[PDB]
Order: sequence, then structure tokens, then C-alpha cells
Amino acid sequence: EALGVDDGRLLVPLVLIPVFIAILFSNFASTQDNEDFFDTYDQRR
Amino acid sequence: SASLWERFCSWITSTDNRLYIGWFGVLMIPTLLTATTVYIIAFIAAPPVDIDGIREPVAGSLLYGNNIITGAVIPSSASIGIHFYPIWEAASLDEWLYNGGPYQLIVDHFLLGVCGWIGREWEFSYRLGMRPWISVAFTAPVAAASAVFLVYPIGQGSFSDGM
Amino acid sequence: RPPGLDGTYVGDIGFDPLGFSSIIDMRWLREAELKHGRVCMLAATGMIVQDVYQFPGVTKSFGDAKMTTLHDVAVKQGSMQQLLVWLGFLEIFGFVAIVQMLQGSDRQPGDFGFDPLNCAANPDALARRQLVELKNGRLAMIATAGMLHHFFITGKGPIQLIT
Amino acid sequence: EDIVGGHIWIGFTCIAGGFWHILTKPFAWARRAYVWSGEAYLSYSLVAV
Amino acid sequence: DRSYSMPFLSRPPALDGTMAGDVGFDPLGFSNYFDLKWLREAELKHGRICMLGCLGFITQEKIQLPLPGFDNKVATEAFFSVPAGGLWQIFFTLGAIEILSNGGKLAPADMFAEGRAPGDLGFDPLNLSGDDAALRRFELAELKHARLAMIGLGGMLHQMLITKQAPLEQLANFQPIQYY
Amino acid sequence: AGCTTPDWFGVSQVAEDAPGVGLLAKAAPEYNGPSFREGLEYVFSFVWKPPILIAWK
Amino acid sequence: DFSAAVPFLKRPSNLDGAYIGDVGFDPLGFSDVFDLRVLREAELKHGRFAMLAVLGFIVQELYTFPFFPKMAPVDAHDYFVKQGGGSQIIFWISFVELFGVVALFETLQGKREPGDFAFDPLGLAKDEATLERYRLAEVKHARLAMIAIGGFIHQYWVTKQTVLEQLGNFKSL
Amino acid sequence: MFTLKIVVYTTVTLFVSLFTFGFLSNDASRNPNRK
Ligand code: CLA
Ligand code: CLA
Ligand code: KC2
Ligand code: KC2
Ligand SMILES: CC1=C(C#C/C(C)=C/C=C/C(C)=C/C=C/C=C(C)/C=C/C=C(\C)C#CC2=C(C)C[C@@H](O)CC2(C)C)C(C)(C)C[C@H](O)C1
Ligand SMILES: CC1=C(C#C/C(C)=C/C=C/C(C)=C/C=C/C=C(C)/C=C/C=C(C)/C=C/C2=C(C)CCCC2(C)C)C(C)(C)C[C@H](O)C1
Ligand SMILES: CC1=CCCC(C)(C)[C@H]1/C=C/C(C)=C/C=C/C(C)=C/C=C/C=C(C)/C=C/C=C(C)/C=C/C1=C(C)CCCC1(C)C
Ligand SMILES: CC1=CCCC(C)(C)[C@H]1/C=C/C(C)=C/C=C/C(C)=C/C=C/C=C(C)/C=C/C=C(C)/C=C/C1=C(C)CCCC1(C)C
Ligand SMILES: [Mn+2]
Repeated sequence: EALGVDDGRLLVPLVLIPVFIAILFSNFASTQDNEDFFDTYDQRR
Repeated sequence: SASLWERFCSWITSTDNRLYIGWFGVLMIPTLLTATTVYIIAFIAAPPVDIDGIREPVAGSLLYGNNIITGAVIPSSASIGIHFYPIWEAASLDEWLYNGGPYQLIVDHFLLGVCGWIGREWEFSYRLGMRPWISVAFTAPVAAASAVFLVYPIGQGSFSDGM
Repeated sequence: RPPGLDGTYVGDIGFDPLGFSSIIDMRWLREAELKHGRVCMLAATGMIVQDVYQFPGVTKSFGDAKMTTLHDVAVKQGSMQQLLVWLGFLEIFGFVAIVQMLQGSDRQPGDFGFDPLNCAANPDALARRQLVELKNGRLAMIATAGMLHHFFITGKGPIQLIT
Repeated sequence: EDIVGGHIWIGFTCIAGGFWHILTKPFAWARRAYVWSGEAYLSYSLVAV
Repeated sequence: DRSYSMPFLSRPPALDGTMAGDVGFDPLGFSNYFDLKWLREAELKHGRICMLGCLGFITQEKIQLPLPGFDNKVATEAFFSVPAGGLWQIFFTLGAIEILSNGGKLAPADMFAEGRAPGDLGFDPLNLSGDDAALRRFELAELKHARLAMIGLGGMLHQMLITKQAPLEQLANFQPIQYY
Repeated sequence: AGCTTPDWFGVSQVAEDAPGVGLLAKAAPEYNGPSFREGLEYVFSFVWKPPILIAWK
Repeated sequence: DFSAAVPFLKRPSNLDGAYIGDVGFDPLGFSDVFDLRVLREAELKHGRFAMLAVLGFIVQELYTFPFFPKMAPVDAHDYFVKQGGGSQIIFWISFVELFGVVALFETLQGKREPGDFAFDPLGLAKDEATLERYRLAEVKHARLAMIAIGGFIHQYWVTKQTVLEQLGNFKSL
Repeated sequence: MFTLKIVVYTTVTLFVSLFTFGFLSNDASRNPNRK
């Protein structure tokens, strides 16, 4: 059951891959200015 | 430019590609390509499918005596109903082909692909600075396809009732 | 003369073929030497005595027992656990003393203040007794090692070889 | 019993999230990802409903 | 001039005597092509994880939690005997600890952007870094223990895979490899 | 009171001039050198282009 | 014609007396086609392997460990190929040769004498004259063992007898 | 059948994660009127 996960090994792609990409995304996120802007969207990128 | 992920995002959302990819295309292209190749392979050489579930298969493949007009990917078996039927949920590949599993595969990947196409039309409209409501127009054939492929089997209780 | 080995420490004859004093603090080395020597004095005395007295009730508890076999029986009984925990409790404050000595204090290696009989009143007597303690401790290390390995080869105590 | 327990969880989770959103501000990942206007919030509510 | 670790190979250009644990051992030019701070942080992280892993290898053989499924002498089999939900809880907790320690700076381009020193995560409940010489000697001891624990954990894990026996348990009744 | 005592400091029995002891604690070299991708390419060149055969020239 | 070892063949162009054992013996063209440092490194490695091989060929026949069966050296290579000990020896020799690659790369660059690994634990060859004498002895023994190990192996392959077993009861072909 | 399932799960998770983190990378700023 759960997310179609009838074998524990299936949890390895479902966690390691989202984390790894997130780590890459972290290198993006730390680069961006994370201050408030008070606008409809943030043009700083 | 700033980071590897930033370079990947710039390439994905680039307007310099011959065909725009975008984030919606990141989901659209694999699903559409999978559904396309599975549909071609099934239309050419799929085994007959017991659509009615009473052990009388119906042939819809070219190699089994069909032409272009009479050829089709037969809907899933009535014994399956609307149960999720991937390849790994069948005892054998022959059993999966016999119960109309490729129909479910093509239908699901095609619905994901057309949703991605709606989103990708919006995405390229936003990238080009134009108005975004072409995707609203394209929702109607997508709605019709989902009604004839997904909604009607859900209401009737079996993918065998799908088109 | 070996580098890093000054004459300010008693029992020095400039004996250091391997530069242990050049890579390790001499205070730590002298503290370790004195602790090893005192432990070996007690160990050699005990190994000699255990072949003679054996105490009132130990005979029916441990049978006969000897040396390594005595350690093996006593760890199973519980005497070794008690000795280990109490000597570890003492060695906690020994560790504190070593740390304070290395941090800079009036304490010297081997100076635990254990002089209940006031035998250190005469300074020259204490100076002689430091060398006496060092040499008897080194002899005790050699003798304990000899008794241990002689028991390994023959399974006899220090007195069973003599008698 | 499952319905009542799930509604217990939903009610307490909604209370906790309401107090959270009252006492907090959207994080950096949330601020850069969403459009902050009335029509955007309307669209979010529309897809939810 | 010379490495003093391999006296036939010359000192690596990036390995000065500034960093702790530096005996000039870098036969492959990793320091020339990779940041030394990143290399030291990775080395310290691997070694600290291995120190904890060796301590766990000894302790789990010696002591087990009374919870069901937690009673396996062999650590490699104890990984699969323990419920996977607990292991994923551990993984998520360690990931949160890593993210909080680095403050979102998980890449070599930004991990040391604010400095922070290689391997200095701010964990020092006892102020044992006050003395500079003591801190340098403690750094050398930490690096030596880290490398020794890496090698020892590798050995214990592979021997556990071969013999299906816990390390201290395997030391008794040695039973050479061809027996299995 | 946070161990802010003049007598409070760590102690090691090893000599401070022993090999492996760094000159300064917590060294942070600048590394104005090659990027990470060049390092990965160098590590791959270890296995597809090692200096083994250039000696016989 | 001053090769000093073969009087009619002249000294080779780059075979000056800088290297130990340089008697001018290079009739074929090899030092003019390859680097002399690499050639000396290869010569020393071949000779050291051959010296260890000759000593092993003597010792294994004279005494084999309480473990492993009683075997001839070539049969020993085959048995340890199929057992796993040969894989271990190959692994560790390859591990040492991994840094030997870097040493040879240095020798190509410079700052390292060919065949010099600074390996001298017992502190022998004190002073330069003793070092030169030991270098000459090392090179001569290396070449002699290079010939001798091939002699041992081919004689075992032909007569099916080990070397000291062949020394007595010669049994000429 | 398990290996096919793990391959499909890996592929789907990779593509979904790419989609999710791509639309989290300030997608609104990727317009021609952004300054
Ligand atoms: C109507 C209710 C409502 C609304 C509009 C919001 C809106 C918001 N919340 Mg709040 N929140 C709510 C309820 C709500 N919250 C409740 C009840 C809780 C308690 C659990 C929270 C706890 C909470 C936290 C702790 C945080 C937010 C944050 C946010 C912001 C970004 C959320 C985001 O990107 O989603 C991201 C959505 C996902 C990643 C998807 C998660 C889906 C989970 C795994 C369940 C999946 C179910 C199912 C399998 C898939 C959906 C099926 C569907 C058909 C139902 C946004 C302003 C964030 C923020 O920036 O604020 C500080 C933040 O950190 N919220
Ligand atoms: C949510 C989970 C999570 C997250 C986000 C992080 C985040 C991070 N971790 Mg990880 N970590 C976690 C959980 C997590 N940790 C857990 C649970 C453990 C186990 C206790 C670790 C163990 C760990 C180690 C040991 C290291 C990190 C490192 C890092 C940092 C760099 C990440 C990176 O680029 O690796 C992306 C992923 C990779 C690059 C793949 C791994 C590389 C492979 C395994 C190397 C294989 C070498 C090979 C076997 C040897 C060759 C043999 C020869 C014969 C050829 C980053 C802050 C590293 C760091 O700080 O570097 C400075 C580091 O060294 N972490
Ligand atoms: C140090 C890492 C770590 C942290 C930070 C942490 C925090 C929390 C919190 C937050 C404060 C809650 C609320 C919580 C609750 C539970 N944890 Mg726990 N937890 C951690 C580690 C482990 C391990 C290794 C196991 C475990 C377990 C359970 C079970 C039992 C389920 C059941 O009853 O069967 C429940 C309810 C076991 C498990 O899940 O087995 C299926 C088990 O092996 N946890 N845990
Ligand atoms: C302080 C001096 C002293 C020491 C340091 C010491 C050490 C040990 C150790 C340490 C390794 C063991 C294991 C041990 C064991 C026994 N002792 Mg003993 N013991 C000491 C003194 C006395 C006295 C005064 C008596 C006595 C006795 C017993 C009995 C009784 C039952 C039995 O005989 O079966 C047993 C089992 C009583 C007795 O009946 O002795 C025949 C008795 O009056 N012990 N004793
Ligand atoms: C930093 C910090 C602090 C701290 C701290 C801590 C937490 C310190 C903890 C340190 C630890 C646990 C170090 C552990 C090292 C383990 C090793 C080296 C294992 C080696 C195994 C080997 C060699 C082996 C083996 C084996 C092999 C391979 C196979 C077998 O056949 C044989 C054998 C069994 C021999 C504190 C709070 C104090 C204060 C501070 O303000 C900040
Ligand atoms: C394949 C195989 C393996 C193997 C193997 C091995 C190690 C094979 C190696 C064989 C070797 C090293 C043969 C050596 C030949 C050297 C010769 C003929 C030079 C002689 C010197 C001369 C002529 C000197 C001439 C001279 C003299 C003094 C005077 C004139 C001048 C000068 C030219 C200098 C195993 C055993 C592992 C088993 C496996 O199952 C298969
Ligand atoms: C982050 C991000 C990605 C990229 C795009 C983006 C737009 C920038 C953004 C998107 C974000 C998006 C798309 C966010 C949207 C996320 C969604 C749709 C989250 C759904 C949450 C629903 C939950 C947890 C249901 C709980 C129900 C329960 C407990 C029921 C209990 C029940 C009760 C009551 C009754 C009985 C039955 C039971 C079942 C027991
Ligand atoms: C299977 C399994 C079990 C449980 C489940 C699991 C967690 C999923 C998984 C674990 C997987 C894990 C965690 C696997 C981890 C496996 C590990 C840690 C392998 C490490 C091996 C270390 C080696 C080979 C170092 C050797 C040192 C040498 C040669 C030193 C040389 C030296 C140098 C250079 C210096 C000079 C001297 C000498 C001595 C020459
Ligand atoms: Mn119908």
C-alpha cells in the first residue's frame, strides 16, 4: 500500500532522488536574494 | 549561469530550442513519447485482448488480421475493471497483454501528456509575453478525450467501456 | 644524550634509543612509568602471594586456580568487576590530576600525596626513595612479565618453578 | 470511526495551521514561487475547489 | 621540497603545514584540482560517521534496545531487522541536522562562502578549543581517529558480510573464510 | 559561567612539534584554482588517460 | 670505437658514465629511441622482481608454510590463481604500482632518480662511496637474477624438476 | 517485475522532482518584461 510501495526498496528512489535534486536546488536558493520585496512576483533572479 | 541548477532551468525554459520544452514539457515529453511508442508497438503486433472477460479475445493488431481501419488497441479486460493494471501488477507479460494492459498504459500516459501540453502552451505563452488563454481553448479536446477515455470508464466501472 | 631528556627527572641515565621523549611530554611519560611500576609491584607481590595463602574461602569458590585461569574464573565470579569499577573510580581523579599537571600546577608526576606515615619529612630521604621506587618498579615490570610468560609456557606459578 | 477520527485530525490540524499562518510569514521558497495578488489567490482556491 | 610521507614524490603544491593532519600524503593531485576546505570537510564528515559507526558496531553487539526487531547481534542484518520507518526517521533527522548546520549552503561553491572553517559546525559544549596548541593537537587526534575509524568500519562491515558474525563475536572462534 | 576560566583549556600529551600538527588551527586556504567540473574531469582522466604510457616516448 | 665493453662498437651517444653499471653495452638502438631514465627505472623494477622471484624459488622449494599444499613454484602460481591468494598479491602489487606510476611521472619531470624510492629503513649505504658500491652490486645482482629466474622457470618447464632437485641427480636431456 | 517497477518509480520520481523544483525556481521572473 502507501504510495504503491509494497517493497521497502521502492522508498529509495522516492526519497534520495527528491533530496538530491533539492540539494541542487539549494545551490540555486542560496544564490537568490531572499528578502521581502512587496510585489506580485519577485523579479530578482 | 549562477549555479548548475540555474543553468538547467535556463536551458529548460529557453526560447532558443527548436521545440520549447519548459517544466510542463519535462512531464509531457516522456509520457507522450512512451504512449506513442507503446501505441505503435501495440497497433503493429499486440496479441488479441479478452475485452469482455469471458475468454473470447478480440484482435485489433495488424499482424493478427487487421487493416488500418479495423486496427485498434483493445480496451482493458472487463475482469480488470478500473483497477490499476501496470506491467508489474500482472503475473506475466503474456497475462498483461491478454488483459488489455497496454490500453491503460497508453491512456494514462496520453492524459498526462495532454495535461502537460495544456501547461506547456501556457508556459510558452508566458515566455513569449503573449496572452495565456490558448490553453483554455485547448482544454475542450482534452476534456473530450478524458471523458471518452477516463471519465466514462470510471462511471461505468470498467476500462472496457472506454473508447 | 637523547634530545628532550634533561637531568631534572630522577632515575635519568640518558637511556632513550627511541625518541619517545621527543614526541610525548615527559610529565606524561613519567606519570605512566610510575603508574606502571606501582601496578607491577602490586601485581608481582600478588602473584607470589597467591601461590601460598589463597585466603580462607577462595579455595572452595575458585577451586585451585592460577594466574590467567584465576583472572578467567574471577571475571565470572565478580571480584574483577568490583576491582575494575573501584580502580576506575580512583583513576577518574587520577585523570583529573594528570590534566591539572599538564595544565600547569604545583603537582609533579606520581605525586598523589599518599604519605600517611610522613616518610617524606627528610628531603634527601625522599630523593633517594624516588629512585628506589623507580628501580624497584622497573624490576617489578620485568618480573611480572617473566612470571606471566613462564605461566604461559608451563602453567605454573612463580613458586612452582622454585619449589 | 475512521470518519470521526479523520475529522478530529483535520480539525486539530486546521487549528494548528491557522495559528501557524497567523504567527508566521511565508518562507523564501514560498515567496519566490507564488504570485501575490487577489486573482492568483482566487485561482488557487478555484483549483482547490 | 619532499613530501616526508612518500619521500620519493615531492611535497604537493597545495599541502602546506598550515592544515592539521598534513604529512604531505597526496600522491594523486586531488588538492590541486579540488578545494582543500571541501576535501577536509568531507574527510571529517566521513571519519566522524565512521567513529560513530564503529562505536555502534561494538555497542549493538554488546547492548540492544528492548524494542521488537532490535535484537540482532549482526549489525548488517540489524539494518534489515529494524523497521524501515525508523531508519527513514533517522535519515530525515540527519538531513535536517545537515541542512541546519550548513544553513542551506550544501554546495562547494557556497558552503565556505561565509568561512565557517572546514569541519567546524559549531559543536563545542566544552570550551576545549581555547588553547591554540591544544586545539591543533586535538585536530590531529580527530583526523587520525577519523581515518582509523574509516578503515576499521570498512573492515568490520566486510567481515560481517562474509562471516555473518559480529566483530568481537568473530574474534572468538575465528573460523577462516573457506569454512563459510 | 561558560568554561571562561584561564586554567580551563584542553591538554594533549603529544608534543606540539609532532608530524601532522598544523601550523595554524582551522586553516581555510583560498583555493584560486580549477573548478569542480575540471576536478571531476581530472578524476575521469585518471581512468581513461593515465600517465602510464607517456613514459615510453 | 671506445664502448669500453665491446671494443669495436663505440660508446653510445647518451651512455655517459653518469649511471651506475654503464659500461657502454647498448649494441641495438634503445637508449637513442627511449628515455634513459625510464629505461633505468624499468631495468631496476625488472631486476628487483627477478631477485625476489629467485629468492622465492629457492625458499618455497626449501620450505613451504604449515599451510598451503606442497607444490612446485609454477604449480603454486596456478593453485593460487584458482585459490585467491594470487589475487591478493596482484591487488597489493597493483596498489604499490599505483604510486609507482606517480613516481615514474616525477622521474619524467625530474626531481627523482630512476628507481629511487628512498626506501632504506636499516640506514645502510652511509656516505656516497658505500652508496655507489651498493648501487653497482644492486644493478649486477638485478641483471644476474633477471637471467636466473628465466633459467629456473624454463628448466622446470623442460625437465619437470625444481632447481635444487635438479642440481643433484641432474638427469641430462 | 520488481526491477521494472523500481526503474519506473525512479524515472517518474526524477521527472516529477525536476518539474516541482523547476516551477519553484522563481518561474514568474522568467518573462520578457522582467528587469
Ligand atoms: C486552506 C488551507 C491552507 C492554505 C491555503 C495554506 C497556504 C500556505 N501554506 Mg499552510 N498549512 C495549512 C493550511 C493551509 N496553508 C495547514 C492545515 C497546515 C498544518 C499542517 C499548514 C502548515 C504549513 C507549513 C508548516 C508551511 C505552510 C506553508 C504555506 C504556503 C505554501 C504552501 C505550499 O507551497 O504548499 C506546498 C505543498 C506541498 C509540498 C504538497 C504536500 C502534500 C502532502 C504531502 C500531502 C499529499 C496528499 C496527497 C497524496 C496529494 C494531494 C491530493 C489532493 C487531491 C488532496 C502557503 C501560503 C509554508 C510557508 O511558506 O509558510 C510559512 C510552510 O512552511 N503551511
Ligand atoms: C536529507 C538528507 C541529506 C542531505 C540533504 C544531506 C546533505 C549533504 N550531505 Mg549528507 N548524509 C546524510 C543525509 C543528508 N545529507 C546521511 C543520513 C548520511 C549518513 C550518516 C550522510 C552522509 C554524508 C557524507 C559522508 C557526506 C555528506 C555530505 C553532504 C553535503 C554535500 C552533498 C553532496 O553534494 O552530495 C551529493 C551526493 C553525491 C556526491 C554522491 C555520493 C558520492 C559517492 C557515494 C562516492 C563514492 C566513492 C567511491 C565508493 C570510492 C571509489 C572506490 C574506488 C575503488 C574507485 C550536503 C550538506 C558530504 C559533504 O559534506 O562533503 C563536504 C560528505 O562527505 N553526507
Ligand atoms: C533520532 C531520530 C528520531 C527522531 C528525531 C524521532 C522523532 C519522533 C517524533 C518527533 C518528536 C515522533 C512523534 C516519533 C514517533 C515514533 N517514532 Mg521516532 N524519532 C526518531 C528515530 C526512530 C526510530 C529509529 C524508530 C522510531 C519509531 C517511532 C514510532 C513507532 C511506530 C509504531 O508504534 O510502530 C513512533 C510513533 C520506531 C518506528 O517507527 O517503527 C515502526 C522506530 O524504529 N523513531 N519519533
Ligand atoms: C577480608 C579477608 C577475606 C578476603 C579478601 C576474602 C576473599 C574471598 C573471595 C575473593 C576472591 C571469595 C570468592 C571468598 C569466598 C568465601 N569466603 Mg572469603 N575472603 C576473606 C575472609 C573470609 C572469612 C573471615 C570467611 C570467608 C568465608 C568465605 C566463604 C564461605 C562459604 C564457603 O566456605 O563455601 C566463601 C565462598 C567464610 C568461610 O566459611 O570460610 C571457610 C568465612 O568465615 N572469607 N572470599
Ligand atoms: C567534539 C566534542 C565532544 C565529543 C565527542 C565524541 C563523541 C568522541 C567520540 C569518539 C569516538 C567514538 C571515536 C571512535 C573511534 C572508533 C574507532 C577509531 C574504531 C576503530 C576500529 C578499528 C581500528 C578496528 C577494527 C577491527 C577490525 C577492522 C576487524 C576485527 O577482526 C578486529 C577489529 C575489531 C580490531 C565533546 C562533547 C566531548 C566535548 C566537545 O566540546 C565537543
Ligand atoms: C607464462 C607462465 C608463467 C610465467 C613466466 C615468466 C617469468 C617467464 C619469464 C621468462 C624469462 C625471464 C626468460 C629470460 C630469458 C633471458 C635470456 C634468454 C637472456 C640471457 C642472457 C644472455 C643471453 C647474456 C648474453 C651476454 C653474455 C654474458 C656475453 C655476451 C654479451 C651478453 C649479450 C651480455 C607462470 C610461470 C607464471 C605460470 C603460468 O601458467 C604461465
Ligand atoms: C511547491 C510547488 C511545487 C511546484 C509548483 C508550485 C505551484 C510552485 C507549488 C505547488 C504547490 C501545490 C500544488 C500544493 C498543493 C498541495 C496539496 C493539494 C496538498 C493536499 C493536502 C491534502 C491532505 C493532506 C488531505 C488530508 C485529508 C485527510 C487527513 C482526510 C481524512 C478523512 C476524513 C476527514 C474523513 C474520513 C476519511 C479520511 C480519509 C480519514
Ligand atoms: C551492505 C550493507 C550492510 C548493511 C546495510 C547497508 C547500510 C545498506 C549496507 C552498508 C553499506 C556501507 C556503509 C558500506 C561501506 C563500506 C566501506 C566503508 C568500505 C571501505 C573500505 C575501506 C578501505 C578499502 C580502506 C582501506 C585502507 C587501506 C588500503 C590503507 C592503506 C594504507 C595507506 C594508504 C597508508 C599507508 C599504509 C597503508 C596501510 C598501506
Ligand atoms: Mn457499460
